Amino acid sequence: RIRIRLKAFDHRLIDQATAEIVETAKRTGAQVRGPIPLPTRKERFTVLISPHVNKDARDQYEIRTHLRLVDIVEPTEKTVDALMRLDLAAGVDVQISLG
Amino acid sequence: GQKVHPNGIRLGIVKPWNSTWFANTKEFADNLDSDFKVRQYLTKELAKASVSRIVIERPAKSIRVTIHTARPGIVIGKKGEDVEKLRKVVADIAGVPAQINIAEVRKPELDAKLVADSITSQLERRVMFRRAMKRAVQNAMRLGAKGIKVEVSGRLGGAEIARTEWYREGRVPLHTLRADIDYNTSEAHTTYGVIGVKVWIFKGEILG
Amino acid sequence: GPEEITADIPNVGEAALSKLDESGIVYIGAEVTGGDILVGKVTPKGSDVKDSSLRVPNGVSGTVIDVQVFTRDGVEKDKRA
Amino acid sequence: QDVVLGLYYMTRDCVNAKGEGMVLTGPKEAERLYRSGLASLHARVKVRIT
Amino acid sequence: KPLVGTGMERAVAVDSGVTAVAKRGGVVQYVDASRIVIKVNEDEMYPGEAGIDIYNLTKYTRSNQNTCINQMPCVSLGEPVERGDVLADGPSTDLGELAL
Amino acid sequence: GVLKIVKVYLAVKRRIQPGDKMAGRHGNKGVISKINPIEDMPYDENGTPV
Amino acid sequence: TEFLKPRLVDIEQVSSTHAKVTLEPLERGFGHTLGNALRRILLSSMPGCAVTEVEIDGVLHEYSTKEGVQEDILEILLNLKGLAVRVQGKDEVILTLNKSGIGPVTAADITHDGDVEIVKPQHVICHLTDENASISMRIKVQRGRGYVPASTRIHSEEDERPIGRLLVDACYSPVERIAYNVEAARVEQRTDLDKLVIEMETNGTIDPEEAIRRAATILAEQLEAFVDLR
Amino acid sequence: TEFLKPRLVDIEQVSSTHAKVTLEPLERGFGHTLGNALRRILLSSMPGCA
Amino acid sequence: ATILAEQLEAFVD
Amino acid sequence: EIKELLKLGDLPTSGQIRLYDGRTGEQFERPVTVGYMYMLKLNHLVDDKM
Repeated sequence: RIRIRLKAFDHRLIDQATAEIVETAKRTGAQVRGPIPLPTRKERFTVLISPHVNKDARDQYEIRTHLRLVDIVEPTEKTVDALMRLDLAAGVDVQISLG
Repeated sequence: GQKVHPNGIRLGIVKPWNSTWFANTKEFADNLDSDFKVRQYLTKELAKASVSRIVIERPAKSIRVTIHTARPGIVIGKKGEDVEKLRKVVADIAGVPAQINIAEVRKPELDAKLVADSITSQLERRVMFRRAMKRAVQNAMRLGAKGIKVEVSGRLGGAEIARTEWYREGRVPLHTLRADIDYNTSEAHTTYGVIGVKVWIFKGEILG
Repeated sequence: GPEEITADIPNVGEAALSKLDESGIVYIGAEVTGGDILVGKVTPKGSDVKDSSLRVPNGVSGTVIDVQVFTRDGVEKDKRA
Repeated sequence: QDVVLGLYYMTRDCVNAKGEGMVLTGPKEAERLYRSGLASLHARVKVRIT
Repeated sequence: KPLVGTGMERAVAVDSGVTAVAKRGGVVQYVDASRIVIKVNEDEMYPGEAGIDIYNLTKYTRSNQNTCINQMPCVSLGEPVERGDVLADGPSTDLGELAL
Repeated sequence: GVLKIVKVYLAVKRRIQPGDKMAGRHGNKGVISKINPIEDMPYDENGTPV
Repeated sequence: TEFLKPRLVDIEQVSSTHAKVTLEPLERGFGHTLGNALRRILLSSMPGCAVTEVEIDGVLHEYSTKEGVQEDILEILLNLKGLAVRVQGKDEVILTLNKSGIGPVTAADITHDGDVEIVKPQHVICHLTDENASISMRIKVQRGRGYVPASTRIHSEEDERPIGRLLVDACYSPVERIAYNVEAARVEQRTDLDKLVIEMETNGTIDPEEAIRRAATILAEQLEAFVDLR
Repeated sequence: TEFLKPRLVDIEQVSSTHAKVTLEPLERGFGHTLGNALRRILLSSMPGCA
Repeated sequence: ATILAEQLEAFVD
Repeated sequence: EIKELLKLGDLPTSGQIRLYDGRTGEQFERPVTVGYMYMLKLNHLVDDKM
């Protein structure tokens, strides 16, 4: 089975990507597993915002890396190849893995 | 240092990001560095061309730049002569295949950054700062800004004691997150010192 | 004095410097129509500047296919010539 | 020019057409018989006109 | 290409110099983006001046009535042409005929 | 004499529109009046519009 | 009220493009009404994808010429305007054509994505003659209906696009020719019924039963203004 | 791909047996579709007794 | 109008 | 020879085909002439005169 790991910072974008991938899968092949949402990584950062000194002065940023696990149960001839030409939107790191 | 940055507070809601890519902890810093480089280069090059926003977007080991500029004609030059030239240098800077797109900025009086730049230029060529500020404000208003504020600071008219002066017109709500507040800044490197120019331009509120 | 080929078109705002380069003149190609600017060509002393800059006639569109220039030995900026 | 040809073809007659010599209760059903496809534009007919 | 012509289209389209009628016959090299390059058969070819004929195509330019005079090659690459044959179709011509 | 000599060559592409003039080879002049849709054209029984 | 209802009984495909379809059974006199109405709707208002913006590298305007090719750039834009594309999921896609070497450039050389299907693998575009020549165009395929031309789409376009993108006119309708015939139906107990034999000729991209279903929905939702309100 | 639905703007009732259903606006070449379809149905298919 | 709509009621979406 | 060439192609000998109307879907009476005329666009264009 083809496991697909979508990773992105924007959630909407990721969602869009996932849908597209599903569409790509579903026309060619059959029995797409589904878009399973894994836990989001909220990598936080604190920094001092003064140039020199003021330690209680701080900004707390974060990067929300979202995960989408799409799986394809039956890899056909037509389906797997379809993704080669079918590149997804920018800012979405995909990671296909058969078996 | 009272105020929060108006762009920065709104990135999740009404404002988008400039650099728009994903990368793991391994390659992220490098990517950032590259972005910094390319942007710097672009600024250096297209100073005379009125450039507002460089938007970098890299999918699949290939960098896509998008230059928002008021006059594409001077950035493009002859059809695909200057752009092409820019591209290879961009690629070199990055170390990947480059692709430059050029967005045409409708209404450069409403783009905040551009306005700021203009003001800075004016300051440099020894105009009355106040008159410049007025012009900036007025023009924006004429163009259909719901509001505009501009602020200039330090060594105004080469005076020994530095001060800040600012002109607002219309409404410029900063606490309201859903307000499209185009904020940007610039610096006039005059004979007496630097003169920092801030400008806020309120396009309107977004409803979603 | 002589007239001048510069983009630094007056009174008219960020609606002059557009289909041209930083040193003046239409930048080639483009979807130009009526009321555009092709060759910034205006003199000072003619707060006493004017707009003789040859523009596009009323009602026509088009694409700049070719620009010829055997101008007064000097047309150049610091270097395109 | 066009309109006199349209009239001269309209108000004319031929010795046999669809609906030769049928009788019609008004000009409204004359146009209704022309449009439905049961008579011809020139087919001689007793009508009742007012 | 007028479907109902008189056959005098050929003579008018050749004799008015809007098409690039071949000077010396032969084959073709067809760089053509810039110029048709015709290799000359040996019988029509001079002993010195080895020689291959390079025809200049006049692309999009102004006529006297603001119309567009433009020549397009109507021969492919590696194709025999004879002396007096046409190579590039001018304005209002279709394979050497006259298409107003 | 002449100093600044800049010639710019535009190229308009004009299509066809209500008001142009077309003509055959026989003297049949015409000002193209209505630019109809494809559907309203008189089609023969094969299906092709005129 | 002794009326009936028709169904699509037999749908024969004479080829991939030219394909007839029956309709059975129609009432007396309804044949020319439904045939002419479905003709007008099926010729005016069908959705089909077409080429809108073409982006060739190392180009200034569409009236230039290029290194290593036969057709000039206006010829390339015309041959691209004739293209027949069939997308499934999205409504706006970007293809890619890259090819070098001596020989013609078919439509089968476009590096397809997954959800785009180019249904004419012998559509010629270019004739590359130099082996050192290359061509890399990036097409943009929207989806609409009717005819929207370059002049009106010169200011209509809102998304501020950069300069260098050649604008091709949009021929969106994938139906080119349609004829209907009202035969005599072969009904085992009725003689006053008829069949409608619609003979479509498509662009290859549209499915005829889907086209007839969409035209029927267009006609029904247009007539709902007569049905509901007065 | 969205179509223009109209509003029925007028029933100018001239007499009890007269009407004029002014109706606007439709897509280009749809007024003839609706009008001809309704006209043929009202002529040769509407049920009733006499 | 409802005669034609019920006539076309078969093959719609 | 025009008639004989129209018999080589499968076209009617008179040069005239029956044509339907795109608006009403119904046949024009008295068959009309369809053919191919070589029509020219003269350089008297309307957006040089307006």
